[PDB]
Amino acid sequence: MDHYLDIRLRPDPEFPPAQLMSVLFGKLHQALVAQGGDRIGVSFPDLDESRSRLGERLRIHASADDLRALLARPWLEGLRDHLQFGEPAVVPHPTPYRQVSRVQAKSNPERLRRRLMRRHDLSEEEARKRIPDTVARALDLPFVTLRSQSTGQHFRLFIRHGPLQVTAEEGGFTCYGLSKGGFVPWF
Amino acid sequence: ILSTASVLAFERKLDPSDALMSAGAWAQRDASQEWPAVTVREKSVQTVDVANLPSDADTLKVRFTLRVLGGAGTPSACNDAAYRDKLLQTVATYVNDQGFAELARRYAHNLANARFLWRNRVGAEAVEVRINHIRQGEVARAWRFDALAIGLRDFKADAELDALAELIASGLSGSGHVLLEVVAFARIGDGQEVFPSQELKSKTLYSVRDAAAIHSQKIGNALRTIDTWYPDEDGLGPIAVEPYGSVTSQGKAYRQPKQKLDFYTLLDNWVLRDEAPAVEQQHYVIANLIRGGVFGEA
Repeated sequence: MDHYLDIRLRPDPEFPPAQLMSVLFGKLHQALVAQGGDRIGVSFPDLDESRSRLGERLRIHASADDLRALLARPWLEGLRDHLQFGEPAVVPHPTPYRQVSRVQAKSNPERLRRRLMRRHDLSEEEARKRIPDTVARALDLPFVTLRSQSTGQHFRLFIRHGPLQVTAEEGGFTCYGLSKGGFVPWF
Repeated sequence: ILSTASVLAFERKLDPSDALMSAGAWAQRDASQEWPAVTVREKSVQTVDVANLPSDADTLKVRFTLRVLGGAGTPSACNDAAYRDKLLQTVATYVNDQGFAELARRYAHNLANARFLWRNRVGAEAVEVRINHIRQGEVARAWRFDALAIGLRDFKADAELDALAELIASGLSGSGHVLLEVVAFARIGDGQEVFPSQELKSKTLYSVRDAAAIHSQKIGNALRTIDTWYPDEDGLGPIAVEPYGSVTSQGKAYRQPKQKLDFYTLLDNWVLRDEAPAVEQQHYVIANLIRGGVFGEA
């Protein structure tokens, strides 16, 4: 993965950048599940860790031909007046690598209570004695707000950028463009 | 001395309607008069109002009507008759020097690209906007656009768009009755969430009679998003024509009164002391007069 393409969000009078970023993330997810493979990863070069913001850039890391496939596909149809596209160019070097992984938390105790009642045949009172309300963990992480298509639920997809590393390892990527082992260059 | 009048209440030209959104399937948009309406349904998470298409419907039909009135410089209330005559003379020299040909072209563009589809357009696969001129009831002239090939950012020439601009021009000049039925079909997907306007159980959605709807002033703000003559940095496109021309999403007020580019100082220079601005800023001033409002001091 030595090629990249910056999709920078234009400022828009009608939409905040996080809303357009989540819409672009869902469209990229649809393009990746239409594509297949595990070799296309994302990054967020304007990341602000202090306010947990993803910025206004989304950099798609892939090979050259995969980006040339994705730039012509209809996932960018309807988005081209909220985006500006660069070209698929080679990466600079030396660049440190980092991990772009999804971080999930047990943020609802009652879903865990329903799972415990399904897995141990207990009651609601045994569940509330077993799983109190101090288990609710709130993540201080940047996120995109996505709506699923198989189910109809709206969920927040928390993206955590890993610690910086000099040399990467081989690894694949999930269809959300995040890491299930893969690493991306960071610059 | 010809000071500014104490009251100036301009009526709203370009009256839109509440945009009723009904659902259905693509490739049968031509029989879309019996389409089922998008109903606002509750969901307990607190309880919130959500509005989705049915699971066999991928196309959101957002339909409204637009009355283009005319009489753009004449106020509905004005104290100083000398100021009223000077303002009508100023607007008349504007219209005779250069008619409603840039303003109406930009309003025709905001009808062409479905900017009135606010959030139902950002991930839409294909938007088609049908604009029907309705004179004496049936159809006078029918338009059909591809709202994605016509961009939100650029105002480019087209063959049908000049005819639509001439229609809105004749309506704004008083030279005819212009009533336009605007129907937009947004391919969103099967049962994807549509976004009607939002009233004020943490969230309520606007619904006229068991059918979701965008507010009329939201459609009017989308139609007025024509102002590209402001001091433009950062790559922000057209903004809505407002005095102290502001975007609440970005929190920034362009055309500040510290510069000489707000509507009020441009109007007080164009009318009182006859300092005619550039043609772009006077397009912006006449677009504010088409917007309406309460101008004048207290």
